Amino acid sequence: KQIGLDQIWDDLRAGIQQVYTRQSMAKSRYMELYTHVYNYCTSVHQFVGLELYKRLKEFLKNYLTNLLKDGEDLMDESVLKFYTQQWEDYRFSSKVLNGICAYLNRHWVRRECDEGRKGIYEIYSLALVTWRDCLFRPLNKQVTNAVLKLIEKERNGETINTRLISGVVQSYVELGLNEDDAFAGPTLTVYKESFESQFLADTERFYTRESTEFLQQNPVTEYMKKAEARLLEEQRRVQVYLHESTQDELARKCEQVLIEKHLEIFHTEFQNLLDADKNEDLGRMYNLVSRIQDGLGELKKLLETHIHNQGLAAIEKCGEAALNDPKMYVQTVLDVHKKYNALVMSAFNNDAGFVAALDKACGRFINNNAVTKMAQSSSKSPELLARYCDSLLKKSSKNPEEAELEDTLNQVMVVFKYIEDKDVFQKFYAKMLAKRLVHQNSASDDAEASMISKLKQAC
Amino acid sequence: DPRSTFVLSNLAEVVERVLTFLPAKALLRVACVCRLWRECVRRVLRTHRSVTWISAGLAEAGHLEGHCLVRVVAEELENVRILPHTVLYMADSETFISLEETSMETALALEKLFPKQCQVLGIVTPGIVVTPMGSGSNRPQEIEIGESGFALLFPQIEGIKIQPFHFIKDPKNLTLERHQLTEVGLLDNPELRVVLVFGYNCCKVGASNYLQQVVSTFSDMNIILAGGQVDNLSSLTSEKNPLDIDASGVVGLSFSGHRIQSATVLLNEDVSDEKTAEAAMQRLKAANIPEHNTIGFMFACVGRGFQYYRAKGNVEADAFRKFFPSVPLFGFFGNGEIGCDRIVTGNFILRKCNEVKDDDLFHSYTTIMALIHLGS
Amino acid sequence: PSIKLQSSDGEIFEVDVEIAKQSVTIKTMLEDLGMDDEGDDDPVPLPNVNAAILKKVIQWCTHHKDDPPPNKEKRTDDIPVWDQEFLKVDQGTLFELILAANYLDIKGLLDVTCKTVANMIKGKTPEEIRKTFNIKNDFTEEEEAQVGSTQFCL
Amino acid sequence: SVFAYESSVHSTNVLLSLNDQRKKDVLCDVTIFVEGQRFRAHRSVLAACSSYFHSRIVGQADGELNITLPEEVTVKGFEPLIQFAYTAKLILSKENVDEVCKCVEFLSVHNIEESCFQFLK
Amino acid sequence: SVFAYESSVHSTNVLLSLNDQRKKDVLCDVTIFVEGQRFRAHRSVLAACSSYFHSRIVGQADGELNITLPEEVTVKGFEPLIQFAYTAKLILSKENVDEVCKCVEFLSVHNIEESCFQFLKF
Repeated sequence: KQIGLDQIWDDLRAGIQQVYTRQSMAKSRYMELYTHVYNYCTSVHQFVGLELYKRLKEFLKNYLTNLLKDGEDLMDESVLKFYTQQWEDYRFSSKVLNGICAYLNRHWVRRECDEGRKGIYEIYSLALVTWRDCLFRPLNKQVTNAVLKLIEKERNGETINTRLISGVVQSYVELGLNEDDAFAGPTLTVYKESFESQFLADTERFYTRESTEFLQQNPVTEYMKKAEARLLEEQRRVQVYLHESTQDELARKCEQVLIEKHLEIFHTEFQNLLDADKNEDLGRMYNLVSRIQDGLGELKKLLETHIHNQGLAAIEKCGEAALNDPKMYVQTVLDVHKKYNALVMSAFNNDAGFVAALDKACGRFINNNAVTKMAQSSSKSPELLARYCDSLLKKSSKNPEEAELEDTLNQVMVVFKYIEDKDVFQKFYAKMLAKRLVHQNSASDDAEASMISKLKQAC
Repeated sequence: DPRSTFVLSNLAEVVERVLTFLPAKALLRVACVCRLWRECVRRVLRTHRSVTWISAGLAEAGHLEGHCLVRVVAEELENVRILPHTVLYMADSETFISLEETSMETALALEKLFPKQCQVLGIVTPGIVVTPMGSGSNRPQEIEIGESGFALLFPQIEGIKIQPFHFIKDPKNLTLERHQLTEVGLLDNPELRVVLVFGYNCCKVGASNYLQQVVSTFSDMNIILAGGQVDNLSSLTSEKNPLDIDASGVVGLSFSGHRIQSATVLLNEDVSDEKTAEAAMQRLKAANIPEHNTIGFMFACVGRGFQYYRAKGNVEADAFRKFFPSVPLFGFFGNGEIGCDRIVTGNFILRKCNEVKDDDLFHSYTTIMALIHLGS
Repeated sequence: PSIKLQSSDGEIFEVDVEIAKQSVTIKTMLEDLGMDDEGDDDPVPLPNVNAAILKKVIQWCTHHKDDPPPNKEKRTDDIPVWDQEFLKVDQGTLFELILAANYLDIKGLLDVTCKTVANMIKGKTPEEIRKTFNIKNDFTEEEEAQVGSTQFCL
Repeated sequence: SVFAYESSVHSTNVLLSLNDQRKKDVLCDVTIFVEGQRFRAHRSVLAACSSYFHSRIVGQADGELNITLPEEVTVKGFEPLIQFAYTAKLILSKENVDEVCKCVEFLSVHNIEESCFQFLK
Repeated sequence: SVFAYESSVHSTNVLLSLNDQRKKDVLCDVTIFVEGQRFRAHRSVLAACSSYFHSRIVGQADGELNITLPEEVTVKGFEPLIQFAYTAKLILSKENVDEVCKCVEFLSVHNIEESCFQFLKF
């Protein structure tokens, strides 16, 4: 014997109630609160059944009910300074209670469980199962509706005082259901139903109360720049409001609330933002719609159907001399495929699909374009090109630069791919080529030999 | 006079972390020390969820009267740690003959050492392929003609129930009405997941077709078949029949539980070298069968081995542990093959549509593997 | 690192903190509570172990301070050379180490001492074991008679 | 050379996720007006669990729906029924058996046996 | 006195009734296009069976939504998949494996594992 069973619950409840209300528990008495609980659990007179577990459930439910009395009459900014201060005074406090009753946490709780019954937990995990007597009581309606009031200070309110909110969110994650199962992934089950579900519904409203209030008083060119800030700001309102598992799901429901449901006046503004030489707005604009799918391919036809309404304007301003002036019909189209090449290079991040816009759309103003129509021949377009390359690759006053001899031909190679009908080029090139070779009217024989080498690369 | 008249007789937690550091046989000796020790013995004999295997290698060909396997099982059972409940042992077909057959002497010898309550199935094959004692990292050794054998000790595992079955042949009778499939549990069992059908003395006509008929009764379910044809039987614990050596039949284990995962790969005539064999066992790895608490099986044909793959041996065994890092391996060489391609787990079943009748089971000149995850 | 412990009879011994952290009970109190301005070198009065035993425990902790804790192997008889040299002591004190190992929760010390008890248990018959530990002799002979009757075997 | 893939957990998970959908506004397209309070469900599960709903749900055009059970059913005997329909578990007590049994024999819900017969007491 | 009933046949029969309702267009409220071969299904079933028909199915009205899938998925991989989405049985064949596996990641249909497919001989 040497222990007893009722002498213990007259001095144990003098430090078990003094470890709570933390008051510098000396190590000199900690081992006295162990020697009791240890002796209580090693005797036969027989661990006095399970009473100590029950008596340790009443005291916790008395420090958690006599304490609810102060706090459940409090409005915002006060229940948020009560469930962040007296949570660190129960997480810390009931962790000394996890090693004062160590001998009741190792043998009986692992032998009283894994046998014949339930409702047996480690005393620490018992504390945060009876902590759902102050949570399924205010808080779940009184901080969740209060944290949102604080988190809804994105507008102007600085000094959010993150510390209070960080305590709340980490509390819900920590309160993850350890009831039953075993002491095994994550515990984000009491987080979804109390600070994720009722945080997203209240983050749609704050944004669809500024989205269609800013595109009614300001142009679209500022929604294209607020979006980037807010979509980035709601990626830094994580990592201080946390446990993650919300970055990939808050961002999406901040992305169809800003630009996926306003994709009606973006295409309309796209046209306006395309006649102008504006080149930085499209980059931000492309970035916004880069995140959204199903619509990256809609603002892809408009650009494809803008160079074509731009290509038959420059060769239209070429005039009438274009028929009997070979360089003009080549330089003009080349200018069109210089400026809008940079657009599909700098602005839209050299997208492979967007290159297709700078592609065949360019083909459809080189095959059946003007000038060719006027002197009706689809075959005419190669001929003007054919004369151009020969025009420069001829014996003349003087071949001025060896570099210009490559780059112009290299530039010629670019527009070659789009003509869609090679045959005429081989004819007209060869005919006057024969005149060239017979009379030796060419300089730097390698350059032309380089041209068929480029032709060897081509068809 | 010392303190532990109190301590060693009242303190429960100290009598528990003592009887764990004892051989299994001693654990049932101290079970009658006093009344508290009994409870401690039962608790310790319940945290036993590991299968233990005993084998007899070729390096113990002692030139003395006695079976090699019986000698090892005599010495090793003293140091065994778990209490065996069901046991499956195989040995080569020269260690059960003393005059022309003798068979009882070798058989009952092993049938005596094992506990009376334990269930023993005795099967003899022409060839034993076995992993030696120790850990799960031992390199498997493939033994053709030569005295070798292994014994598998299955302890009491919660939620998993294993029951042997035996259908003797007949001179003239019915086939199987219904009840023998319910007596042992091959039918009407919602949790049958692995079966290990074996067959013996199938040489005679009708008996060769007996294995054809008996399997179809309990086939077509979401179970894994495995095994083949062997020589003869040695010992079965049914307590109602003196075993007849001349009669043929079908015997095997019938695994049943809620967490018994399985896997099976056929090795057809399309594998003839190291790279092809490793490709086949890579498919087994893709089944995501867990590593721990699994035992592997390999049933092959006597025409495969040294002769079939050019001048090499231990080739299937080496490839098994090439991709599976610590699983053991046990299997026999026989004159028949049973199996298909199929994975059954807690969720998914990957049967072969095999729409003809049942022509996806009885192969010849091939090898079958298995990954029976006994436990969880 | 310096921590002073006090035995039950009133003796004080100074030990290293890390060597004391070998015991789980000492380190748990010293890590979840000791994160404050400590009482000035205040002794920790373990009131269940006398002066003599605390030396034996601390002697074991002094040698076994470089052991990486890993873990689940088949039970064996390794019992390193030092322990049985330490453990050749009369019957009573070995039992007192069991309480000291169990009270402070020293898995290594509890692991070793229980081995020798099992070894002393091994190689004996059930009945004879009483003449070396003096256990009681009870419960309906019958139960025994129909209890210790479900085994041997193997 | 044709292989199958037969699962054994898809049915339970799809039923549980449909029940979660049932308890959360979206994708629910029918309301059961019973005795004054509101119950909201799907027009696909209820046409599969029984025949009374099946005979009244088909043919009629899509849109807002009241399929009010007029007076005969109770609410104490109604709440467990849709729970069984969407989750396949029942909640029976000694003060619940009679109304639930009255509801099953009326609505003719399938996959429920009369085994709720002598379990009481 | 909570006995609680548990039926092991209440889920399979419900999913078979959903299939039967699908076949003869009995309250099908969603139409989906793959290339062009019109398919019919239930909004609720696909709202939970997959995890792409849970982001392109919510936030709409009761008016029937006609969602379309790009050419990256085809009809050779969907018909096996949508039949498994209703009967929990997915037939595989020689030409099926590649496309039926390629369909999964674009839909992330639940309770199907795309690592077991790399086991078939075929």
